Amino acid sequence: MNLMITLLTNFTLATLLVTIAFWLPQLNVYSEKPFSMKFFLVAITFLLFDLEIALLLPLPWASQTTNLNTMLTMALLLIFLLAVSLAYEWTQKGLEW
Amino acid sequence: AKTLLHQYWDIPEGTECHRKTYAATSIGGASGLVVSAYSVALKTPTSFLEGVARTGRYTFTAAAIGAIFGLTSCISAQVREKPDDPLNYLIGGCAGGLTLGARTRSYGIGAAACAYMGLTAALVKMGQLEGWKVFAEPKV
Amino acid sequence: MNPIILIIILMTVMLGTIIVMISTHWLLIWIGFEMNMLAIIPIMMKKHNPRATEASTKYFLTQSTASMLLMMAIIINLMFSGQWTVMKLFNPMASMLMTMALAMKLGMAPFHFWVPEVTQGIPLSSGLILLTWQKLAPMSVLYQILPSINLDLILTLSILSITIGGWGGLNQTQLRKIMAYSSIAHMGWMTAVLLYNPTMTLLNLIIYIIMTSTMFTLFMANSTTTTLSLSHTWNKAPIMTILVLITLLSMGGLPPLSGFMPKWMIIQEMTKNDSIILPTLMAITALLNLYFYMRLTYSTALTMFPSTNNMKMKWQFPTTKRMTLLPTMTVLSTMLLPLTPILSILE
Amino acid sequence: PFFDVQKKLGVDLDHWMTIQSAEQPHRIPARCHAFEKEWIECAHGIGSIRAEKECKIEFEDFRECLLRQKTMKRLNAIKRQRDKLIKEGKYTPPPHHSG
Amino acid sequence: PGIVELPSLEDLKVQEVKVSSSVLKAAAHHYGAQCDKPNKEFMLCRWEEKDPRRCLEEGKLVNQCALEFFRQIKRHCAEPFTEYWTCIDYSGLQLFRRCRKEQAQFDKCVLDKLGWVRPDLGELSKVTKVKTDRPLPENPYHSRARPEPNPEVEGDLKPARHGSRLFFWTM
Amino acid sequence: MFMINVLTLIIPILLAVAFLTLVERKVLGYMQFRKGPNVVGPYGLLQPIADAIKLFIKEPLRSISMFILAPILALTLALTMWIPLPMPYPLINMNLGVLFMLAMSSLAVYSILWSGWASNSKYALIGALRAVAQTISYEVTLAIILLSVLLMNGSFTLSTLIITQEQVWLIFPAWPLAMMWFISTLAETNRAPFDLTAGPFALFFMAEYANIIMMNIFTTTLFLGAFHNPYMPELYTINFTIKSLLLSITFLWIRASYPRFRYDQLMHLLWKNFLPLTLALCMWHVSLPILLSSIPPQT
Amino acid sequence: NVWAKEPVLVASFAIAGLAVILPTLSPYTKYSLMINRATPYNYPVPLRDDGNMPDVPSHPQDPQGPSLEWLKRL
Amino acid sequence: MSLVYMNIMMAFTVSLTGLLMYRSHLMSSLLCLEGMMLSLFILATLMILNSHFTLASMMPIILLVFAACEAALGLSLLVMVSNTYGTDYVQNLNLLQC
Amino acid sequence: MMTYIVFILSIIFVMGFVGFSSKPSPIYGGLGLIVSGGVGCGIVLNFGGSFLGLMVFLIYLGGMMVVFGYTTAMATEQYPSNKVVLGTFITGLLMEFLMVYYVLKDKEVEIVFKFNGMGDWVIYDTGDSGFFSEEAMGIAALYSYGTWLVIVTGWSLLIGVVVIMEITRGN
Amino acid sequence: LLQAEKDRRVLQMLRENLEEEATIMKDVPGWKVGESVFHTTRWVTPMMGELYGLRTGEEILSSTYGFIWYT
Repeated sequence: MNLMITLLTNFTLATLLVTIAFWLPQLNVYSEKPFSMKFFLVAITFLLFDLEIALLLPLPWASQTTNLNTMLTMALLLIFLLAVSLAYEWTQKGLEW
Repeated sequence: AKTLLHQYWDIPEGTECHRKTYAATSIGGASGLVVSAYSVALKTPTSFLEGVARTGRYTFTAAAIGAIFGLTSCISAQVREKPDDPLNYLIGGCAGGLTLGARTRSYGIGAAACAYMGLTAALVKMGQLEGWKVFAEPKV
Repeated sequence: MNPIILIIILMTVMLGTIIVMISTHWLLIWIGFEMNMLAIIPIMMKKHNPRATEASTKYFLTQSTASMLLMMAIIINLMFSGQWTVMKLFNPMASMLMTMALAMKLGMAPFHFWVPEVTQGIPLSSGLILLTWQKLAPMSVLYQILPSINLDLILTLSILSITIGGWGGLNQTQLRKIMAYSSIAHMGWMTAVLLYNPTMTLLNLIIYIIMTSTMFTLFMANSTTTTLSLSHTWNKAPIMTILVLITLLSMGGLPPLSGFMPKWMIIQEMTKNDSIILPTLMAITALLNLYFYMRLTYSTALTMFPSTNNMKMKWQFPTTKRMTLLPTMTVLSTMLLPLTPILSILE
Repeated sequence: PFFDVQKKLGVDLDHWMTIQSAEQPHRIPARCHAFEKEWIECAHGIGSIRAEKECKIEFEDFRECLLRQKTMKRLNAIKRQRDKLIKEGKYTPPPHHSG
Repeated sequence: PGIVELPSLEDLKVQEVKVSSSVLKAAAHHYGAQCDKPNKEFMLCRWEEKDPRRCLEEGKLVNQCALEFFRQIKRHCAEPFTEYWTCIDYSGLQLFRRCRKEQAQFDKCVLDKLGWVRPDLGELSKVTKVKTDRPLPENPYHSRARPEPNPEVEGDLKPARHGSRLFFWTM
Repeated sequence: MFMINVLTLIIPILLAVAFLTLVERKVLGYMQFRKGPNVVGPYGLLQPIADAIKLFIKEPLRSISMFILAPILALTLALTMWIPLPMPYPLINMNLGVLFMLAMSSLAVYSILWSGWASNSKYALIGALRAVAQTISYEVTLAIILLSVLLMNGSFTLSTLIITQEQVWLIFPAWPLAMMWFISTLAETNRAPFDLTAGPFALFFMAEYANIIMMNIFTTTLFLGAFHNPYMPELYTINFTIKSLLLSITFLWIRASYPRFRYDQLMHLLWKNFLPLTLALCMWHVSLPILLSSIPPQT
Repeated sequence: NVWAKEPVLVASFAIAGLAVILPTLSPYTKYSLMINRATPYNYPVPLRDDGNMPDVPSHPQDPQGPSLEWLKRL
Repeated sequence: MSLVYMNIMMAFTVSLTGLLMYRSHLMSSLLCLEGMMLSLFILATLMILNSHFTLASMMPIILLVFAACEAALGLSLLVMVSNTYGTDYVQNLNLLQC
Repeated sequence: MMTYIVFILSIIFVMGFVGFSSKPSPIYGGLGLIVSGGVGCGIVLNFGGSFLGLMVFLIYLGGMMVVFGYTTAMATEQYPSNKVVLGTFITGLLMEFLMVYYVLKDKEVEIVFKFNGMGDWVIYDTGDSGFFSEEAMGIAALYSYGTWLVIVTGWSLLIGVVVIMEITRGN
Repeated sequence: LLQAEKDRRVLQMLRENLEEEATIMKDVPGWKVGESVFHTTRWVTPMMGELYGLRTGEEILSSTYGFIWYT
């Protein structure tokens, strides 16, 4: 709850900074007066590589176990599949401009 | 639903009159709520007031079916006094069908409603009298 | 697309349904359903019209919410007695949600609103593969989880599926909606037995799959989607007429023909219980869903509709189509009356 | 169906994700380990319906180990009796900060 | 339902080893070295019967061996043992590789004045046999008997009696 | 005392970012032939202070809830993102903190997209959408490279990292991985050569440069530094601060020199040059400890 | 050849191929297996004496059981 | 029954009704599907963490990465729908009439 | 600021789910779902929760709402309220307040269950010697045990990539 | 040693709790005083409400939720 106290203090002080930015000047003086496809490919590309990152990233917590051969095997299989997806969109001229 | 149909069959046949009609109006109001829910959720009647009108009309007709069915059920059971025939409830289902034809204002269609609702009421009383297991045994 | 890419995607449909078949775990079953969805999307929209776009949209929304409701049922099952084994559940509510999720998954009459709409605006290969494998996948799960189901759900969905698949179609002339309504009716027949003896359900599944393959192969004999095209198939070739005749009449369920065998044996192992009102209701509606079959027959197989020239132009050219396996499946799916004791092949 | 390539090749590719009480990697237990061991050893060569009939006691014991339902029921009852007697004022409680 | 068995404070009163974290952590190798020969009796008690309210005697025994151990280290060398654990104390989570000089000083202390060669790696490992007085009991899981055996349907098979015994298709 | 810790963190962020602005302006000035600024007060300190004041008294004008909600998220990230940074004794001993770095960088991407939506249907919002796309194309590279540089460190705890950096620096076992990661820090700070891109401009500007100081402090901790000697942590604090300062001056110094990319050249370069090289260096870092028999002590 | 065309690709496939193949040559994977197996986490359980084993040393000081000595000797 | 589970399942049901009834767009429907996904994730995560169900702790992360790629598929489909029109309304989908 | 902090964060969690399942404009819905994901992360980290909850927070908040708001901003407009939206919010708020009423003022709440609504520190461990986590060796499986599962997972994701490019105009 | 301390302490909590339950429910119908709700009379591990009941806030916060958000 200590970090909740930190989040609360930072949020409240930042809101006070925003209200100093807005409601400070008391001198109320004079009030006066299409999308593309290739944007969308980048987001889903990021999304699927992020999902395979989520699959990869608990690797170093796993490094203390006995079945080292299967670990190294499926780890190389995961990075290889990720690079195969990248090479697939690379050779099928997908993310090009 | 289940508890109030069990209330209806708990009322003997037998003469515990117009509680039978209360239970039958409750059954008809439930069935009218079912079919009215389908008819308002599958149509968009444009607008909400007309939807409430269609639901009230459907529930009123179905409760009228149940009411007049239970009334002539009690009338057969008190006048002719044969408690365990399918014939009285054949007459009862015909009465419910003819009053449905009255509330929809169609005559030959009301006669068809008489025929089919009387045969279904005869089936219900007849199979319940002999004892025919609903929906399943479910054993083998 | 590429042919190698289609090899890979159909391989993944095979792999997804096999993972549904093979695991004793729940997560792999849900992954198999999801991979089935993900790989069956690009088989639809194989052409480039917005018809297939809206069909794929409807299919994705219904398919996705069915998978999510299934995962809800599994997590409720582990809120109660906790293991990931595919056996009897431990909640009426979880089994209730699970049968409803599988009912949205395959298509019952409360949930059948997406099936004709997705099967119309798609090419025929997509419709064939979705019908065969999407009715093949959940029946394995139902076969495994059967001893924990309240009979009111399966019974109500089965009765309602048979009667709505009967009553729909009598206004309909598009052949894909006709075949989808027939799919709803046969899935109701496949469902109504499962709490009594599931061997009949998987046998009816085999028979219906072979019949559907023969049906859509004879609809792929040439590019036809309406009945008047079938009248042109009458005047361009005589053998397609009698083959469509016999396959339609086997979908009808007549005793000297193979499609009667799933009906009658279901009636038998139904009525070795005291169920009589249910067979007579199901069989009167099985009389009902033969009328659209019979008006298709009366249209383009035994009456002779007037045709149009340039069929004269079409007479010069051979039928250079490919058939996956047409005649084998046809005569195996029609003349299979005296092999009724191949019931026991299924154990 | 229920196909058994799972048993024909004989690979435990799925028989570790399955229940509790299997071989956890660092050999740590679950919360109701012995209850699962007793209920499974009650229900091994058992035909799945007499499993309901004749493994009732340990299955209910496992369920009330997992959810801990009646224990929370009894705890709520004791707390509400505590509330009504502190409303009464008898023995302003020496459970807290004393034995 | 069934009543419980809670042995009261009649047996639940032994004076605790009320020393703190860092001193107990820095005294650990000699604590496991000389004593903690009979605490494996306690641990074997605990794993052979997983019902504490049973092993109270050997819990008392390991408590008094720990108390005697600290008495023996208090009367003899060292007083710079106190220097050693206050050296290791304030280093956050206690890396044993921080304080080494006074580790050597305490080593020479204990070896010259009393002995106790420090247990090397991996001597606080290596699964160990020990004896008790009681034999290990059956079903510490208070388990009932087996529910039922399955009557094994076995024996050689006859051919099909009168075929399928369906409506027809005989033989 | 804990709120006093919070105040001693987030009161020098204002002075830190403002004096960072004077430092970068003076440094760019001496990179060119400029003494800018020195006239306005003693060596230009009151000029950033009073200029921040003037920026607070600008009186601007104007969807309003969205326009509220974007810079508040940006600056609360700028506040709440110096928590586990282990200037010797960190504020919160998080068991994992690097994944918290990644999550709050994604929250900064939220901030940029909310500002772009609040910009009210402009060719600027199309450009801000492109900036959101380029900013989101980097957390793949940063997470995977960060994963590899913690792989030689066992745990996510970052105190284990300050243990690992005692013998030699971690810049020597992974220098090209570190080079790619530093280019990704240039990338995440959304400054030169990686550009382009209303109010409150002081708060948004504050968020960007506190994000810069965070990335430089995290760079300095991740790859090099000094030894944590207890009962005098200020020595480590001084040496860490000097190295982080030199790295931040180098960071602005590399910004002082090169023209900015093309957007499609930026994407082309990112994917087709960093991303296979990340995967190859990362699989080599996976197979490295099994071929040196040195897996770190995951406790 | 392709060394001027996409050189970062060539270096990537080179370090990838050595990262795949290179675990086949090692005097150290057995050392990795011994380290990662012989680190105790849980409690080393006791057991009943009367199996009459010429192993399982009754004293933790006693080196009659299988242990490690190559650790301190690197 | 660990009363946080009560209103988690309640909010699940409300998320499911949000997936079902919707009147203007489809992205909001897909977003409520994502919220339902979050509900399943949270419920399974709290259960497996309560039970010390340490061996099969794969369930919440694998559940969310799979239903994540499901949502990605839904995004691509809605982009194709919005690209063959100007908008993404529930309306202008009434073609292929029944 | 009491015992029921997990319960209060659960209440705010249900508030956020009602906030976007009251059918607002979809970018407001994305805002409410960001709120919901943050407070669900708070709930799971209250159960500790150290690894998996803040883990998939990256994937859920760090990977999904950004793409949803991306596509929502670029595709359609709704460029400048209705009684149905605020009425759904009224009904959700009323059912939430009714649940608060029946929890806090009664014994138990049963829709079709048995919820004992009280201090949910139960259930919890009695401080065992875990020394890593549950989540640590938990997700530090999938590699010594997960042969089949991560293979079919990565295979499904590769098929997901090729499906996406096909739909968005393969090749 | 710590294990034996933990065992003595949890038995002490159970003994205190059952004595105070015997007082606090002295005139209620039903309520057998020592109900193991589980039929199998064995050792079962308590669930921190069986241990840390009747404490009102402080020590239950430091015990149930102490490690979970310490620092």
